Amino acid sequence: KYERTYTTQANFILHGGDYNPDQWLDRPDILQADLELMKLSHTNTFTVGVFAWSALEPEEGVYRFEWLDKVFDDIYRIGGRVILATPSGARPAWLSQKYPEVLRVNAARVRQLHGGRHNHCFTSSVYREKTQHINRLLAERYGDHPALLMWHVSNEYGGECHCNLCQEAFREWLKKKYNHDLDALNAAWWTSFWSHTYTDWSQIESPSPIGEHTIHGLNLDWKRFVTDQTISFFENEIVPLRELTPHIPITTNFMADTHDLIPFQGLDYSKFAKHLDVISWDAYPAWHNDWESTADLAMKVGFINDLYRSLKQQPFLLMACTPSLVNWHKVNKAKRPGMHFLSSMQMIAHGSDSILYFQWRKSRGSFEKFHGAVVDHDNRTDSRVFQEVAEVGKALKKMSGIVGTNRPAEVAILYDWENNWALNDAQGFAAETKRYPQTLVQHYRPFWERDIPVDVITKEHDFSRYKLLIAPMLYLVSEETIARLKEFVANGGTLVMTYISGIVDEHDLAYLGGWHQDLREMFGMEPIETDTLYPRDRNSVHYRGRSYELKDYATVIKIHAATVEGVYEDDFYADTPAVTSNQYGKGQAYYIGGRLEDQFHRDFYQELMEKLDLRPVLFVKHEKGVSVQARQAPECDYVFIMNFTEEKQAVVLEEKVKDLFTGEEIVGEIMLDKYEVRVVEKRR
Amino acid sequence: KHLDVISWDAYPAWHNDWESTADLAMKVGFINDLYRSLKQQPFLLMACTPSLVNWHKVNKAKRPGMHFLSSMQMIAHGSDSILYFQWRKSRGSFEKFHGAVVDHDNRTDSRVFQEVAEVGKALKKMSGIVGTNRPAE
Amino acid sequence: PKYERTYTTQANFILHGGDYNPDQWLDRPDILQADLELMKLSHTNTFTVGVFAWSALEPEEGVYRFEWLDKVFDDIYRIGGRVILATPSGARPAWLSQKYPEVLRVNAARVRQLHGGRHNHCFTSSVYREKTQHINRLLAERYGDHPALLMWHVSNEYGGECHCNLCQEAFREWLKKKYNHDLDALNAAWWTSFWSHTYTDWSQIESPSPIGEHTIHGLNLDWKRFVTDQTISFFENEIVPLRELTPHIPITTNFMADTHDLIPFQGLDYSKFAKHLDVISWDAYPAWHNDWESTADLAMKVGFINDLYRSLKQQPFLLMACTPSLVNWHKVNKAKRPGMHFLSSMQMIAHGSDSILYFQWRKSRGSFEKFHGAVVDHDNRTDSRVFQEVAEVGKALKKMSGIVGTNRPAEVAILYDWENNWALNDAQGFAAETKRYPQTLVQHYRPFWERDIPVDVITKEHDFSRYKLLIAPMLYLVSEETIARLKEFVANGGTLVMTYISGIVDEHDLAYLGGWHQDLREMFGMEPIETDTLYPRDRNSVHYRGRSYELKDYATVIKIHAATVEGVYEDDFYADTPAVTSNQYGKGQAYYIGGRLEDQFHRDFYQELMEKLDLRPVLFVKHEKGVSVQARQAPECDYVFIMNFTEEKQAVVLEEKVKDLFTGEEIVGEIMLDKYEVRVVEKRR
Ligand SMILES: [Zn+2]
Ligand SMILES: [Zn+2]
Repeated sequence: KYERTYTTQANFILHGGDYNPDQWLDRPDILQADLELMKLSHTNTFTVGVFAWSALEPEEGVYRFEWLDKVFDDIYRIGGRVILATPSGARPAWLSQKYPEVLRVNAARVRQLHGGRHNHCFTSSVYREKTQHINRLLAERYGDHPALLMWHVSNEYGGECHCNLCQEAFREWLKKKYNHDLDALNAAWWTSFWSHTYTDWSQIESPSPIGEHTIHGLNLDWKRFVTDQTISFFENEIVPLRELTPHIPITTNFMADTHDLIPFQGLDYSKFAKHLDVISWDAYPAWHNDWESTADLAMKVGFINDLYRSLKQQPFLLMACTPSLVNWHKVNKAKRPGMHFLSSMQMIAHGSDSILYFQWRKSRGSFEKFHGAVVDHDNRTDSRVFQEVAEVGKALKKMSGIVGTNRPAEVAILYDWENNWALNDAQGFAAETKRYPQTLVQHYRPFWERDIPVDVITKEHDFSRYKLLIAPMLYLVSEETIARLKEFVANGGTLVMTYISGIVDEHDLAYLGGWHQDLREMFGMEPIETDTLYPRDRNSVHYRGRSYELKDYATVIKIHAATVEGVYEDDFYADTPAVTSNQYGKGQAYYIGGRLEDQFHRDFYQELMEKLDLRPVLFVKHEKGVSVQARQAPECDYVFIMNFTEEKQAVVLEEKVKDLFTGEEIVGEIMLDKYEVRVVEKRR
Repeated sequence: KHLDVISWDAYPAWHNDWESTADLAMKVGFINDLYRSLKQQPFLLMACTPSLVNWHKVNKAKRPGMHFLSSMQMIAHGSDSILYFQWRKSRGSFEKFHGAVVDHDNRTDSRVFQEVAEVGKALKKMSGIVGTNRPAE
Repeated sequence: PKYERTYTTQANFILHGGDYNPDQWLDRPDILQADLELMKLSHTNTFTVGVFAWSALEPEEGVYRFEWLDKVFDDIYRIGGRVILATPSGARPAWLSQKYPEVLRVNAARVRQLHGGRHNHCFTSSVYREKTQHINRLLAERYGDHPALLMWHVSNEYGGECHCNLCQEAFREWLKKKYNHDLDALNAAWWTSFWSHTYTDWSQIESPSPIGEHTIHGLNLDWKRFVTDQTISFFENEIVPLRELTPHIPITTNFMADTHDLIPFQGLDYSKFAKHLDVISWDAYPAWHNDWESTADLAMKVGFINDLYRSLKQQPFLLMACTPSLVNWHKVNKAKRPGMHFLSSMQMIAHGSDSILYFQWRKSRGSFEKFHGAVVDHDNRTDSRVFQEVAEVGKALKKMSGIVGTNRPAEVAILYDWENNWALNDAQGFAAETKRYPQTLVQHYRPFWERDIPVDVITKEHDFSRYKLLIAPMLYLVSEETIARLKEFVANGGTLVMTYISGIVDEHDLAYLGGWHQDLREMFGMEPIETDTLYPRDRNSVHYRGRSYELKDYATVIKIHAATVEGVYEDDFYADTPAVTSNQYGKGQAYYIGGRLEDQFHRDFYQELMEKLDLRPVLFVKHEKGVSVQARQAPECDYVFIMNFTEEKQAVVLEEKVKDLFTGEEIVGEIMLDKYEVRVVEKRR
């Protein structure tokens, strides 16, 4: 057990990031300086060619690979490695001008002009041909270069196209999904409503603000198609990569939504993950903002990490972050001294085998010229950003034992992108209080405050290995998923569900005749009414001797065999069941009918931590704001003690451990400065 | 002037947090007094929800007793009908969560159904009100 | 040449009147006859005619109706009035749009507009440039030698842009000229290597768009430059027959302030347009009596804009439009209180205007601006408090002919740059809502306005040498040439003040590399190494002159060389590090302010400079805050305006004995000012 599983051939933590010398070809002095600064900053891995298509192919069929040949050799000579990217992220101007079909058509059916990035038509045969060919040339030339470590396919896949080519592709997709049965499609989408019944496949179109946007089934299936065809585009990209370089691992960088650090909503990453070799993503938390504590934000980062790592049974790769500040936030505030080191260590602690940045060197002009990078316009090593990057680099060098290490969890939180889509599109409840990913984080809080390892999983992930499965607001759920949940509980698993779960099937079709028999058996109860509240509306639930504030949502509950653990205290359903528990088979099922304050989640899950013996990898006594995360090797535990507060923090090491950096045995109480991290080692 | 009878659909945001129930009730009365006065006759409530709607910012359902209250108010201001959208909740698409007499669970046990029954039971005793007007000074 | 008068027109009096639209009342002889009578009673003598009269002049193509305008000319002339004749390109007739669709605009999203509104023509269209020049020539032929003609009013409030195919190719030609047909130089200037945007043919380049390219700053900046240049080109085409047939009739076009907080108009580089005009004119509509600022604060903002537009040509300017009561297009259209109109009118004169002109003379009966303020309301009454206060202004103006042509030299200058405003606003960085570049300049303007010290708000085309003190806040974009000029300015004895987020970028929005420009580093004896952008709730403070001042929005980590540390931060990770510095360079001095501090810092900091450089008002008058004292200077005397921009009575002390301009009595000592009361005062030299 605890066997190491490696994502790449590297036996060291990758350090570096996006490199962009194709912007500096007129400046050989800068290019030479780059190599020296890479040594000084202790960076070793660099992602090259993300937006270099116009530099590789300035005219159609005219190729310039020489500058890239030199970059490969130079990086390798200083002991570095290259993550080679496919350039599909931004088409050259000559391509858009000559082949207009690569330009997107938005939902309002407006054809776009050339500009920006990440905005190609995902159906266009021309762009599929062009991207695959340039990928083939790259694979042919650099495929066996010793510096090549990894493929970085495209850049931040996202967006939709509604052109005629995509409409036809969408129609063929629908024909396959519904086995050419128009009756089945009409039944699934309930198109009898508002006389929307389709009588020919040619009538079906993608959703539009100037067309049809009132059919949930259509909206949901469209999002599914967008994901499938994006993946299709990706598969077309990697055809020569698989042929010519089967041994080189393939990834594409995932995102978080531009807001609240919730999972990217544009693409079903759970489906995407199965086509990748390793998971990678770009993190840009708004550190030092004035609407939440540093700890709250860190908790959100930990949540996303626990989601993206759990997509595979292996470490992930932080493909991008900023060493200081970004350019596109409302308030572009830079990391305070110590914060970069702290955030980097957190990334490692949650399972990253890399600390990669955007950028290496700041672009001199254009949109992201003020985005953070290792090297500022001043070209100085004197910068506090450069110095802390170097500090991270030196730390990472001493942490090669952590590479490949996993970190098993007994607690799982179930997240579903299709559920997120359906719930967001649903007409009902309250639009601004749905907050499905945020609600999951609320159930993630007590475990993060208790340093208990959590996996945030999706439905194709195995449930059997976990003692505790939490599935808040599973509004959309299939009979197959339900059956697997029933099996999970019956075999001894503990399941927690909440208000607005199992309302709808995979077609956003409402379950009829009360709630599904399985869920009713498992939970020993059933919901009969969802009460949506106004911002000033309040209620409370009395549970284990305490009344907890309720907001936004409440559920009227019909009890069968379940035990009533909590009751409402106000409104017309006062003194009726609010929290339930039910023994089912060898396991147990809990239902939380209302959205309650943080303290409820702390106390409720405290009971389960005790009942199920849920413990941290290494117990460290500390106040709130201090996070303790560990990765587990066969011979030892690597534990990160991270102070996400602006205060000194007294923590207590109950067991003797060794500082990974100094080798010093430490035990008992120690003081942590602001943003200070202690990385300790504990032999089994 | 081109219609035989006036009819309208009423969807007041009952139990909101920016005004009293009385204020909202007053506004409902104003609209009723307007649409009734378009002709010299009773009007018809063509649609209202026995519980909630689907398209409000906050879709809060009527509290116990409010539906009976609102229905009686409609009659009082000159409506010779209590008609709902919808009879039975559609299983899918845009208004699958719009209020109806029958929920997705098909139960007469529902408080929505029982109160609709209370209203209809009261309406059967009020046929004398049918056709009556209400002159104003 | 000392304090020599500079006349903008052949008028030896202050112009009073405004936009007159008799073409809306041609079916009303009674109204037109009543106009002249009320004009006399209101003491108005100058009227802008024909601004939107194209359809009245040419109802159908080739069918002209000049008779009504002939009579208006002779009628205004009869009562001793003058005519500011306007070219009608501001609103094309419906037949013109229908017959020549190429004059219609195409917006940024590439949508062709339909006919409607105003000011929305294609500024490239050869047809529209031709038609507009034709009708201008006809006007110049028929009215050029009429004695009532005073000045040309070309078009109306130039603004907006077009993205049609004609404009696209015009933009490409403009780019070829600017970059010497060197596609390499263009790509290098815009840094198009980023996101693989490198252009390989000129045909690939197009104007920015929300559905196209909007992420290339160099393109966005050069596009705005092109919009200005081609607007100017359109203007130059309009005035060809004007220069030819009427070479001695001065030409102007009315400038604007932008919709909110009275900042300079951002649609056009007025610093470039000004050079193509004989005299500067602009339209002022301050939201008087609003509930988010004091009357004094708003008046200060008005003073700033006035000082800016006046300094563009160093001669009196002309208030082309203001409302005698209220406007129609504000969120809250509140009318001026009694006294306020007289007060604001006097403030215009005090800051260099040789005219008080209104929009409009008589209210429109219908359409968009029927509830806009005017001298004559819909009731056609003279009992109106609006009409009577207009008459009060006119009565006062007739006694102020000596002020006509007079200037007001300043020792203090604040540097403003439109292209800097553009590039800074488009930049991805800092905080979008707290950039506030022109508002920041006003904050540095405040201590001098409170001390009645004359200030010129200049642009980089303006000479620097004549000033003792030049303030250049947030000069984010600056060229090598400008830096050199600032260097020489300080070296020769000038005192320069700059702030956070200056000299980051050159005229291509290209970041300077290798730390800060050596010239700036030598001048200031220091260098900025990091800009700290803050959230709304973030706070810091700077210790300076034995006192702490609050800091918001922005701070700057500073590396000291030769400079003297005069202020240090007190919080965060750069606590007890330099925040305010001073440095001697050549005969002069350079100050750097690394943080955005409260108003009281600016008061104290600039008080030091007022003492050190001996900066005094023209005539010192003792008063509390809210009283503004501004002066214009003649060879023989100073005309001093004492204005109460508060809603309470105000005690004021005149030191030197002085002559009241209206009632020629001499006054001295304490004087009591009522609410909104203005005292116009004369001090012989
Ligand atoms: Zn497409
Ligand atoms: Zn055009």
